[PDB]
Amino acid sequence: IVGGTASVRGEWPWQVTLHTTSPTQRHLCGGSIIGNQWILTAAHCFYGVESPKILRVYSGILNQSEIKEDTSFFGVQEIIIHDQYKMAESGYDIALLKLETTVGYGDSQRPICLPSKGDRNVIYTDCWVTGWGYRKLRDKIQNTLQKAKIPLVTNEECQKRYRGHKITHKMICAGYREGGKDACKGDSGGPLSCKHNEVWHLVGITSWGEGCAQRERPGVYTNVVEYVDWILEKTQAV
Ligand SMILES: COC(=O)Nc1ccc(-c2[nH]c([C@H](Cc3ccccc3)NC(=O)CCc3cc(Cl)ccc3-n3cnnn3)nc2Cl)cc1
Repeated sequence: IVGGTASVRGEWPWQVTLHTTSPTQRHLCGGSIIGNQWILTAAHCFYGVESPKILRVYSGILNQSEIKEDTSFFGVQEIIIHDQYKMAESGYDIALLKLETTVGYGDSQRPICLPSKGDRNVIYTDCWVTGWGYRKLRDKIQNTLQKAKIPLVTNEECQKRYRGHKITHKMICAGYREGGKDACKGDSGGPLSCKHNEVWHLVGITSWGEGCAQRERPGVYTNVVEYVDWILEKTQAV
């Protein structure tokens, strides 16, 4: 996160850190708890990931230093990538992790509500991007989960900012015209959380951008509302 500040423990209890074990253990991507055995994240995070056996999901984490070999985690039973996904820049940048065991909800780990189909017409004015990602293009993973409040940008305005790309309605953009606050390397797959009527909703999934927090380059997010039926298809399978 560029231009963000330290989160307070328990502030974003749906935020997870997805680690890879191969070749060595490290943070890979962000994710959000959406159900007791479900993590919603970005499809691009799994480039070259050949098995869910190398993945570890850590919930209830503020600082990466809380993670040692004796720290409990959730194993991943299955990686579900949207079957239309080719690359982040073309959309369908969404994946589900089905956990081997059930998350016990509490003040440190709980789910974020998915947006409602009716909420496609609501205007979100209180949106935040969170993660352990870089504070600039050449940096390192941060110990403390960072947060940054970012304004949502219309599809028309985002398309003007990305000439040569096709910004679809399955993407949602966020950023200040002057830059300064955005997601960066290591934040992808994490949430873009918006508060509306005292309830937080998972509005976006950190996906892609041209550099980090650059002037007139909003961050591009998977527009979660456009995938509610796909999420329910995969999570509510009979
Ligand atoms: C010790 O552990 C580590 O150092 N772990 C570590 C884990 C992941 C990364 C990392 N993550 C990303 C991954 C893409 C990816 C995933 C998984 C594997 C490989 C690539 N991108 C991101 O997190 C941010 C993409 C992005 C979104 C938005 Cl909304 C706005 C701007 C951008 N950026 C553009 N240019 N940079 N950031 N790029 C890098 Cl580099 C870097 C370091």
